Amino acid sequence: MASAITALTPNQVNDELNKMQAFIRKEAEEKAKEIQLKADQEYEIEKTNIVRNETNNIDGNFKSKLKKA
Repeated sequence: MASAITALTPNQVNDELNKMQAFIRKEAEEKAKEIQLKADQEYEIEKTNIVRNETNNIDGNFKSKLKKA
């Protein structure tokens, strides 16, 4: 694998990438989950809120108009 030299691949780079990658992995995953759960939660709650308010509004208007009529 053109790695016969074994001189351009010390241990410093190995460990460095190990921790570095690990840190970026957890940070990236955690951040993605936070933004994913936050956006999804806000999207579901917001959507339901609008749908609920709209349904109640139209239902109340038609119900009130019909009853009053």
